[PDB]
Amino acid sequence: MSREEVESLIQEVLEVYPEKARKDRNKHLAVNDPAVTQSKKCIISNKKSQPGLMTIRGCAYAGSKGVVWGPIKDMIHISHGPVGCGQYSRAGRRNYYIGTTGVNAFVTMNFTSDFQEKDIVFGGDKKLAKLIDEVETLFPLNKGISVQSECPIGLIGDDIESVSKVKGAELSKTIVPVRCEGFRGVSQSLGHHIANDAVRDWVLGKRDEDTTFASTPYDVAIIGDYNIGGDAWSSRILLEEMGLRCVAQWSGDGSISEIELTPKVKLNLVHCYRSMNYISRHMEEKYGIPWMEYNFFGPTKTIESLRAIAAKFDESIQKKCEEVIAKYKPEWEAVVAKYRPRLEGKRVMLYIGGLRPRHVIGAYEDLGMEVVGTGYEFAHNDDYDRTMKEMGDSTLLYDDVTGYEFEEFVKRIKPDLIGSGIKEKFIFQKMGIPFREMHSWDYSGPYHGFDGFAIFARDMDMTLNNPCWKKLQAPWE
Amino acid sequence: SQQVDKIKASYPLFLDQDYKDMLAKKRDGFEEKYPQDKIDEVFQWTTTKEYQELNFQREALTVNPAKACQPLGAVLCALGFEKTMPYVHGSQGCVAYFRSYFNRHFREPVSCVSDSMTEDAAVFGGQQNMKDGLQNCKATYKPDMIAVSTTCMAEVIGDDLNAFINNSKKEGFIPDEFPVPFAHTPSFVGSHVTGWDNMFEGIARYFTLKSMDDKVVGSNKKINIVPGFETYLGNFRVIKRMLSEMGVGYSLLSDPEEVLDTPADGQFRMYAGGTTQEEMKDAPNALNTVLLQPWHLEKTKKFVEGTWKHEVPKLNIPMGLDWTDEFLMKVSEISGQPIPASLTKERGRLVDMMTDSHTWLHGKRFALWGDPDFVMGLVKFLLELGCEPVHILCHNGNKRWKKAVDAILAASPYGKNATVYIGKDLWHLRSLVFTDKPDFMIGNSYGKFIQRDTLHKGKEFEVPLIRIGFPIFDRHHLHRSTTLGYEGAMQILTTLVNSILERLDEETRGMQATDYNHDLVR
Amino acid sequence: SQQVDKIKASYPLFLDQDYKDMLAKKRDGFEEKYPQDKIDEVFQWTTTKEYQELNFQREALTVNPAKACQPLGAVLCALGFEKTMPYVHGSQGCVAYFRSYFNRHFREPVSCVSDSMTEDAAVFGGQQNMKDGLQNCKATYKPDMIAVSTTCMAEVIGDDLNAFINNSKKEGFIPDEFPVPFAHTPSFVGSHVTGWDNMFEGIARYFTLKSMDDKVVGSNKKINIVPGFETYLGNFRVIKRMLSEMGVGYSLLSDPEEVLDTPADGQFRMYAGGTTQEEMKDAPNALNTVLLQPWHLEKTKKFVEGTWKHEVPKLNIPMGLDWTDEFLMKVSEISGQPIPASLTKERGRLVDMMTDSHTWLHGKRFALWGDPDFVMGLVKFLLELGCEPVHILCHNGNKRWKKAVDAILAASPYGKNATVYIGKDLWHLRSLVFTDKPDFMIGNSYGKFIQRDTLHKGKEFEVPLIRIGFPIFDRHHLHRSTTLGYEGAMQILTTLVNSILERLDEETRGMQATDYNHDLVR
Ligand code: ICS
Ligand code: CLF
Ligand SMILES: [Fe+3]
Ligand SMILES: [Fe+3]
Repeated sequence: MSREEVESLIQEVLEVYPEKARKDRNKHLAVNDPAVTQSKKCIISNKKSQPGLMTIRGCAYAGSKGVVWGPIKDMIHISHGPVGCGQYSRAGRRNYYIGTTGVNAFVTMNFTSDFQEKDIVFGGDKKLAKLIDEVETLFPLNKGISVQSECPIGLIGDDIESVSKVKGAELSKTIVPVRCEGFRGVSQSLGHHIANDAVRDWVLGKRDEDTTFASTPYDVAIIGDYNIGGDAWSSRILLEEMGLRCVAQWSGDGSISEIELTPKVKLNLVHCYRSMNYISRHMEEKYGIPWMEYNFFGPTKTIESLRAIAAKFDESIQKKCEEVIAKYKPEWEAVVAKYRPRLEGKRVMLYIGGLRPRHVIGAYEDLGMEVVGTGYEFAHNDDYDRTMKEMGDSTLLYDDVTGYEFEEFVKRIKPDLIGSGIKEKFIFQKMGIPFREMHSWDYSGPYHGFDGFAIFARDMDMTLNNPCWKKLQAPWE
Repeated sequence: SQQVDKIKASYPLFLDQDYKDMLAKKRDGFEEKYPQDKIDEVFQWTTTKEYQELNFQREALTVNPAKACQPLGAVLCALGFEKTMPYVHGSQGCVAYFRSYFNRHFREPVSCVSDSMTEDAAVFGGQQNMKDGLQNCKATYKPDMIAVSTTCMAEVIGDDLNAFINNSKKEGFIPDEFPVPFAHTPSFVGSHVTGWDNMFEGIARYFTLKSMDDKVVGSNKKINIVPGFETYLGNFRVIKRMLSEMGVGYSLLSDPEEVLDTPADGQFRMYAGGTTQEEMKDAPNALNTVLLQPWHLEKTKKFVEGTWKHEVPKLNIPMGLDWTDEFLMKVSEISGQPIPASLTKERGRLVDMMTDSHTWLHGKRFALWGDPDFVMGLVKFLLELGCEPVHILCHNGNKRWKKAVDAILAASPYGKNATVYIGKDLWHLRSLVFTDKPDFMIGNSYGKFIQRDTLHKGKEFEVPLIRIGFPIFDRHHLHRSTTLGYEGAMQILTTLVNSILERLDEETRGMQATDYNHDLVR
Repeated sequence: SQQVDKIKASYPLFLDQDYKDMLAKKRDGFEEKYPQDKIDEVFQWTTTKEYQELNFQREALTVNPAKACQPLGAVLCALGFEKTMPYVHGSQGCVAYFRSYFNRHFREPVSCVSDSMTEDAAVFGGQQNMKDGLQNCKATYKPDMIAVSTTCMAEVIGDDLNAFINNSKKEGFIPDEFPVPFAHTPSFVGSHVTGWDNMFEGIARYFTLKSMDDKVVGSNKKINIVPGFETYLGNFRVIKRMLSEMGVGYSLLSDPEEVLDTPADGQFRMYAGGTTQEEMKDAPNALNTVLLQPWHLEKTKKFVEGTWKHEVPKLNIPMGLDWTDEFLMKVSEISGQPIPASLTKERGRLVDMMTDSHTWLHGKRFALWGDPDFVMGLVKFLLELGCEPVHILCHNGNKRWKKAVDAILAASPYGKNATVYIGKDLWHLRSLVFTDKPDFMIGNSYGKFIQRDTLHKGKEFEVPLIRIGFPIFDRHHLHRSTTLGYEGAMQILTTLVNSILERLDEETRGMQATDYNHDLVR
C-alpha cells in the first residue's frame, strides 16, 4: 500500500547507519512488484553480512550438520573440533525419527572430538583415528560415519580426507568428511552445498553397479523434507494414498540405505529447492531422473501439487489422486469453516531463511490472511524470482534483515502476527505482537498436508487471539 | 485424518493405524534396519559392566558433554554491565548459537553482535572487520560500552585484539574515550565459566589497572561481590536481599538479572539495569572483594589480590546451611555489621524444614552433574540432609577441585560410597547409573535422555531426573528459582522431598496391587 | 526375610513371594471375596453414565466431602491474635481432631484447649466446665486473651456462652478485665470458613462495640485488612509486602503467619506475633476495611458496615491479573498513594510469563474444587490463561456464589464448556471426570484417590492431580506457597505449565514407540 510511504519508511531506517553500511543495506530492501520477473534488477542477496549489525544467519557448520547430515539416523556424526559448537546444536532442531537412541539411532546426541590446546598446536588426525576406533567399539550397529569440520579444523593444517579413506578401507565402513567450517560462506546455504557435495561424492555411488533391487514405475524419492515435527510422514501418507512408492526421503527420518537406493526411483519430488537442488540436478544429469517441486502448505497448494504429480504418471494414478482429494475434501473444509472467520483480514510479516516464506503463503491466504511483508535470511536470487510472483503487490521484501531494521519495520507496519526464528521470538512478544516460531513450528505440528493444515489453523488462531495480548498495558496508565 | 473438534499434534497423531502401517512399510521395505532381537541384545549389552569398562577406557571420543565453549560465559558476563554490548570477534554462527542457547534457557531476548568473519578474513586477519563492526554497532545500537570476546577461529589465526581496537580508535572509527574492554577467550581451553572469568578480568583491568594513584582500600565503605557464571536470577536477588537487610554497603559486579527479566508492557528494552562504569572505577576503593564461585573465578582473584591489594577471603559458595553461615559471618566481620534477627529466623526456618523432611531425605542416593562450585555446594547440602551422593560428575573440573570434594566427602559419614569424576561426560554417567543405580539424578535437561534409557531397561530400573542446573529447556520459568542462601536451600529441599514423594506416589498407585501404601498423609 | 544392607519398608517388602502367597491363601480361605471378574464389572459400571445419574440423584448420602466444620475455622481465626489461646467449649475429640488436622497441614505445633465436656455436662450443662477450664488455662498457659468457640454438643445442649463467661468472671474464676471473646460455631451450619467469620465477628464485636463514641473514621490513616480463612503463609506475606512497597498504612487483623512459622532454634514458642489488642481497639479509626475473601466474610461485613461506619469496597479476591489490578487501584484510591514502579514491573513480568507459557496452556481442560473465593479466583485466572475449567465444584457454595461464577464464565469464550456444581462432593467429581474427562484436576490431597481410580481404567483415562488448596497432606512445605497477588499468579502459572510439560514428558518417553516427541526444547 502507498509505495511512496513504504519507500520513505525504508529510507528513514537507512539514515541512522554509517555510509558504507547504508550503501550496502540499501540494495537488500525492496517493494514487491508482481510484474517484475527478474529479482537482480531490484533486490540482491547472498552477500557478506555487514559486521556489528546483529545479524541472524548461521554458519556453514549449521547448514551442513544440523540441517542435511544431522537427521540421518543410523549415521554417527562427529563434530570435529572444540566442544561448544556441537553442544549448541544438539537436539536444537527437531527432526522426527523412529529408532532406539544409543543402539541404531543417534540423531539426538553430540559426538565431538573436544579439541584442546595440544590438538590446536599439534593437529588432530591421530585423535580422529582413535575416535573412529572408539566409535566402532562402543557403537557397533552404526551404518556409517560423518565427520563435520569446525573452524579450527580448516584453520590448522588438518587432513581429514586421508584419515577417512584409510579408516574406511580398514573397517569397510562409510566414513565421509565434510569441510563445513563455519567461516566458509556467508550463511547456512554454503553448508547445504558442501553437504550435498559430500553426499554425491561418498554415498551416492556406493550402489551404482548393484541391480538386485526390484523397480516399480511408481517410484519417487522425497528430497528436502526433514520431518520437522512429522512433516515428511504427513506428506508420505498422502503420496502412498496416491498409489506411489516412496523409496527414500532426504533426510529427515532418513537412512544411508534410502540415500543409496535413491538413484533407482522414477521421479524426484524436491520439497526444499534451496538446500537440495544441487543433488537433484546431479541426479538428473547422471541417472536421468526428472525432479519437480511440490508444495503441501495449505489445501490449495496440496491439491495443485498432487494433481501435478499425477500428471506425470498413468491414468490409474490420476484416478486414485482424484479419490484422495474427494476423501480429504470434507476434513479441510470443516477446518476452514471453523477457523477462517477468526483469522480473516489479519496481516502477517514473516522472516524465515529459505523456501518457507513463499511456501507458507498459500496456507495463510487459505485462512483469509494477508502477508504484508516477507524475507529470507540466506535465500538466493531464484528464491526471490519465485517470491515476487508468489507475493502480493506493493509489499515489503527484505534480505538478511538486521534486528534494528526488522524492529522498525514492524513498528511502522504494525502487523497482526510475525512468523520468525527464536532469536526474534521474545523481542516481538514484549511489544504485544503475537509471534509464531516458523523454524520449530513452536514445538507443535506437523503442518504439511490435510493432516497438518488443521494444526496450522489451530495454532494460528490460538496465537493471534489470546487473553494475554490485551493485558500488556496496566489500567492505571 | 483429523477431527475438527479434536485436532491431534505429532503425539499422538502418529500413533494412528494408517501412520503406523506406513512407518512399518517404510522400515520393512527400504530402511534395511537391523532385526529387533539384535537391537535388544545390543541395548542390554550397553547396560552391563563390560560396556562400562570399555566406555571408561575412552581417550579421544566425547559423547554428550556437560559443558559449553568459552565465549558463552564471556557474553553472559558482558550482559551484566549497564548499556554494554557483547561483541564477539569471529564468525557469526557462534553468536547465533549463543543467542539461541540463552533464549531457550531464559526465554528472554539476548543481544549479541558479530563481525561476520569469513575465509577471506582467515588469510588477511580481521582488523577491517573489527573496525567496521565497532563503527556499525556504535552507530546502530548506541551502547555505552562494547565488550570483546574471541571465537576459536579468531584465536587460531592469532588476532591481536588490543592492536585492532587501538587502530580502530586511532583512525576515527570510534571515539578515543569510548570504553572497549577486550578478553581472549579460546574455546579450546576450559569451559564457559572460564570465559566469564576472562571477560570479568578484562573489564576490571580495563577500568582499574591504569588508575592506581587515587585508590584507598576501604574508602567507600562497600563490599564488592563477584557472582561469576550464574543462570538463576533468584541467586542475585537473594544475595542483594541478605546484604540489604544486614545494612552492609555492597557493590554487585556484573549482574544481568534486570536485563534477563524485563517486563512485557508493549515496548522492547535492549538494555536494563547492570553495573555502572562508576561502580567499576570505584571498585578498588572498597574494604574487600568477595567471590561467590571461587573455583572458576581464579584469574579474577589473582588480579584483585595483585592490583587492588584486597585480601580475598577463602569463602566457599554460599550454598546450604554451614557455608551460608560462614558467608554471613565473614561479611559481618568485614563490614562490622551484626547479623540481624531476620537472618536468624530464616536460618531457624530452614532447620525446621530439615527436621520435618529428614525421614524421607535420609539415605537417598543421588547422581549429580554441573559446574564445579554448584556441584560442590549441592554435595555439601546433600551431606547436610543425610543423603548419599554416589556419582559426582564434573566435566570441567580439575584435580584440585576433585581433592577438595574428596575432603568434603571424607569429612562426613554419608560420603563413603561416593566417587568424584572429572573430565567425564554423560555417557559415562549413563553407564554409572545403569551399573550402580542411584535413586535420583540431579542435573540439567540433557539428563532427560538418560532417564529414558533407564526406563527402556525397566520401570524398576528407571532413574528420575531433578532439573537443577544449566541449561533447562523442557521446563518453563525455572530460571527464576534460587539456589544460594537459606532461601535457595529451602527451595532445593522442597524440590528434593517432593520429588521423592511423587516417585513414591507413582510406585503405589496400582489398584489392589501396590496401593496398600498409597497413604493420604506422608 | 530382610537383608541388613537393603532393608525394605512395607512397600516393597509385601511384594515378596512369601507375602504374596500368604495374602492369596488368606483371601481364598477366609475373606469370601467376590470374584475378580465381578469386581471388574462393578468398577466399569461405576465408570459409566447411568452410574453418574444415580450418583447425582442422591439427596442424603455424602461420600468424600470437601469441607470441614465451623470450629476448625474458629480456631484458625483465634490463632491469629497475639498471645491468644483458642478455647473450644465442648468435647475433647473435636480439639484433638482440629490439632491433628492443622499439624498435618502446616507441620507445626497447634495450641488449642477444650473443657472436655462429658455425659455429666450432657445432662446438666457445661457451666462448671467453662469456669474450671478458663481458670486452668489462664493459670497454666498464661495467655493474654482466650477466644471461645463451641462444638456441636454445646449447641444441641443450648449452653450459652455469655452467661457462663459472665458467671466465671463474677465468681472469681478469672479477672473481670481479662478479655474472653466468644462466638457460636455450630458444625451443622455452613463450613469452616463460616466458623472463621463467626469468630472474627465475635472478637471484633468484643473489642469495638461499647466504645464507638470517640471513634472517628480515618483518624489513624490506615486500612484494615481481613484475610479470612487462609492456609498459605505466602498470602499473608505477599499482602504485607504489596502494601509496604506502596507506602500504605495497614492493619492486618488476625494474621497467624508468625505462630504458624516459628524457627527451630532449641526452644518452643507457644505464641509468636499476631494481631495486638490495641490494633483491634483502634480498628474503627481506620479509613476503610477491605475483605480479602468476601464470599465467606458476610456477618463481618455487616458488623463493619453497621458499627464502624466503614464503606467496605466491593472487591474480589486479589487473584490473577485483573483482580489484583482492581485491588491495587482500590487501595490507591482509598489511601491516596500512587502505585509504585515495582508493582508495575512485577505485573509486566507476570504478563511476560503468560505470553511465554500461552502456547502450552491454550485449551487445557481443568476440574477444580475448593473454598468459594479460592475457586472463583482460580476460575478467573484459568479464563485469563486461555484454559477451560470444565468442572467447577464447591461443596460449601451457595446459589448467589453460583450465579456470580456463572456470570464470570459468561464473559469469556473459554467458559462455554464450564458448568458449576454446589453441594456436590468428590464422588460426584469422580463421576464427572470419568464421564467427561478433563486434562487435569486442581484440588487438595483428597483428589489423589480419584487419580488412582482413573489409572485403574487405563493410562489413557488417567487424570493427574495438581495440589492447590487445603488440606495438602502428601507433600511437604507446600503451605509456604503464595496463591494471592502477581507472585501467587506466577507461582500458579509455573505449577500449571510445568505439570502439563511433565505429563507430556511421561507420555512421550517410550523408546521407539512415542519418544519421537521427546523433545529437549519445549
Ligand atoms: S532446510 Fe533450511 S532456517 Fe529449507 S536451513 Fe533452516 S527445516 Fe529454515 S526456512 Mo531453520 S531453507 Fe528447512 C530451514 Fe528452510 S533449519 Fe529449517 S526452519 S525449509
Ligand atoms: S562459526 Fe560455526 S558455530 Fe561458530 S566455532 Fe565456527 S563452525 Fe562453530 Fe563451536 S567451538 Fe565455540 S561455538 Fe564457536 S567458539 Fe569455537
Ligand atoms: Fe520471557
Ligand atoms: Fe514445621
